Amino acid sequence: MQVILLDKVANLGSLGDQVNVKAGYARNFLVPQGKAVPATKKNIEFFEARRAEL
Amino acid sequence: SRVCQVTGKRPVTGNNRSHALNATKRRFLPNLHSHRFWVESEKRFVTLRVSAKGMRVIDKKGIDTVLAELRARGEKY
RNA sequence: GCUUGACUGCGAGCGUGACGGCGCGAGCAGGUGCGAAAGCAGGUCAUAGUGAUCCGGUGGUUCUGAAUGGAAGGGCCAUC
RNA sequence: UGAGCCUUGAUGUGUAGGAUAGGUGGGAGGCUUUGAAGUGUGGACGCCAGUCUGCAUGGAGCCGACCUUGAAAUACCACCCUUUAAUGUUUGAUGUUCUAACGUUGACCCGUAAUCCGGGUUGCGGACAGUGUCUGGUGGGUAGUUUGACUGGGGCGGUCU
RNA sequence: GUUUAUUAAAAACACAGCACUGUGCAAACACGAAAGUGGACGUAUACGGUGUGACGCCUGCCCGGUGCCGGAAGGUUAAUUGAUGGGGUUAGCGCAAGCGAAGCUCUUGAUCGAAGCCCCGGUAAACGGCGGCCGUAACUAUAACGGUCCUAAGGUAGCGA
RNA sequence: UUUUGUAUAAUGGGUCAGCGACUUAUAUUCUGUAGCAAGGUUAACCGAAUAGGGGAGCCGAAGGGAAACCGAGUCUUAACUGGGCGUUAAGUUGCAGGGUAUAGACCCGAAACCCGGUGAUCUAGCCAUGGGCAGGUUGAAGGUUGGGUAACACUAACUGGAGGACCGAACCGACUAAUGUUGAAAAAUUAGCGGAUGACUUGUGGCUGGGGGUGAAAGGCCAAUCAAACCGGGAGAUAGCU
RNA sequence: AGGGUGACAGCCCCGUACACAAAAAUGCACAUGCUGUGAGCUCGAUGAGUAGGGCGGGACACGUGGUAUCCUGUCUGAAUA
RNA sequence: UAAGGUGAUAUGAACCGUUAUAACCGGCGAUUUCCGAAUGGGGAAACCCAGUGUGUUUCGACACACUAUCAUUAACUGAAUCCAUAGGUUAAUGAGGCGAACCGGGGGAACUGAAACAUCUAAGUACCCCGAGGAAAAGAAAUCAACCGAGAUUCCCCCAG
Repeated sequence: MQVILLDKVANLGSLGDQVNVKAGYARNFLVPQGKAVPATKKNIEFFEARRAEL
Repeated sequence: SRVCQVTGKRPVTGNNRSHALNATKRRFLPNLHSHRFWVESEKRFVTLRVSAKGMRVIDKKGIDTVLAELRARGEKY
């Protein structure tokens, strides 16, 4: 779903963009194995500050 | 028991209404599945026998929010 | 030969049925057909040719319209 | 790679006719020296009519009511249609890969002086299997029931308006 | 041997054997909503269902019907997908008769759509079936034989009051 | 009593005494009685408690029409010489009774369905652990030796003791016949008869439960029974039947 | 009121109306103390896998019927005075 | 409160007591064997068998005390796997069972009625199961009303068959 990436994962990733992917690829691979974070409307404002400040 | 641990979905009974509307008793079983959830807070795989609809409830609320509610009503995970 | 009375709304009175119902019926109102006219015609010489009801379909009618204005549905009449 | 979708470019033989004219719009000039017409080939479309275009020769132009056509310019620019091609997004009967769900009545380790169960590691399957919901076929396995009446007893035959 | 305790002890049931079908193990199957157990702590020389009932000679013909196993070009067809068209409501327009946008809603159900059926080929130690009408050998009768009946095919062996 | 019809040899009763069957509640209609009267009457409730208070509401004096609506007229139709239905009669509330409706509904009584419990001390199968099978026969395989053969085969004694083997007690089973039939016994006695080293029999204990069990299969068995056990409950099931 | 006393008792007895009584335990009332709880004003904030919908049912007198509302086994999914 | 009394069938025996220590009635306590939620382990209920701590002019045996399970809280420890968790131990507090109706919730019939019978009715009744109280449940409007308003829930009587 609306998950935001953090890693060099293959061609849907650009070090973090909101994509439209299925929920099966969301959980257990992106929801924690690393490499991403769920977007439960709290991380879309927290990691947005990580984009601007860094 | 076939009970959804999160949303509390328990099986209910109904009728098999055919073309002649003859009533025959049966039951409605939930789409229950045993899914393994990793939490970022406690660093542990949490296994939960939940419904397929209940997995979507976890997706909006968060696994830390769901397991906080199971601690309140005395559920064991 | 000429035509549509196998008319519409009615119907005094009567026959026959336990009942549901069925059958006959002059005449009146409206508008017609035939005849020059008096008149006759609401199917066929008569007696069999039929399916009660529930449920719907079609056409017509603001009759109803669960706040109001419509509408849906229902009823009425015609009909399957 | 098939299909929808969004840009970008090809793309239009009624006929007289400078001539394989898409329609509405802006439009008397844009383009060329940020190096042009017109010849010479390769590839290619195709009603072999002709057009498009890379490379290259080339070394200074091509147009517009121009008179005609029912309707004027490949002078140029716009939203597009017909046809057609290539990238880019979305969605799909078969084949492969990945592991991270899931499966493990495989090994191994621990709770644990435990053939249960639970956790971990690893091998192998794998988004199948299996289950739930919905749905078609099958279904006396099982359950609820019907299977008419007069009648010289009943059944049979026959009858019911 | 077993069986209708308490009217039927058998020609019945069982039986080793035989054949078909199911089944590669987390077996099929069965009890179980499920877990689990049985099968089995067994692995096709095994297990389950069914049929027949030692042994001896053997078990013919027929795949249409009814079942099952397949092969599939097409037809039809469920959930789902919701393409078109119609209706209701009314902003606005028409001095009126009426028409009618968007929105929402009702109704209609093209396409996508697997098994099954239609279709074709097998299977009878599957359920079954192995004839109806005629003609023909001394008198009848019978039919070795020969036609018809388009129903898939018309009693082989042995036996027979 | 039931019948067209019973002394009827159709049914019921040995007798005696006690007990025992058309009720009750709420509605509705009618009759009688009583009150008031174009009005009658309250229910819940209040209460110095059946009063008193409470008129919420019901019924009736107006109906016709599907209805809007109209109205002593209305409806039908374009309109009726008319017609369908009404107007011109006083009802209402108590009480008792005759009926109906719903409840078990005059009483007695089914065979059965369903639910919840209880039973495998009987019987059926199975598991676990023990016990019993007197006696008399038949003499397989194998072992051994001899004859015989080129060598096997074959055969002869001895030895061996195989068997859902035979005869037959205890034990188990119950085929024929009699007695017994208000028995000694809700299936036995007596005399014959079958099995009896097994697919045996039995003690002890456990497991399998009602649409289920078990079943060498009779639709048998499952506490003197089984085409669905027993007990309790729905339940006073229902009964057009006696 | 009633019951008993040798047959039917106002005046025989137990009682009755009435007047009283609790050391100890205990129910219920207020009065009051203590330990926790929390007032009022002002400024905000307004309950999301939820409402709804596809489907399968059930409950509302109301059997899917033109059928609203309520509940949910399944799938999907908002708006923000 | 008392001059009588030692419950009754049911006498007798033996005394007690008569002005406050007979008996009788009431309040508060003590003892309260064994079984039963039964709770130290078990068991065919009213029986058997331990662990630890404590007491002996006889420190054998007996007497005394305590030790069930679950959940919560807290402390101490503790794997695979380093930290961590799973797990283990101890302590504190609470629950267990019975009991006639009534309540709430989860499951849920059939006879019968329809003169048969499947929709339906019987009926969410009978029964089962969980949980709780003296009541429970419900309860302060995303409710009705209809352009006037009313203002939670529950019960009764009407509306009304």
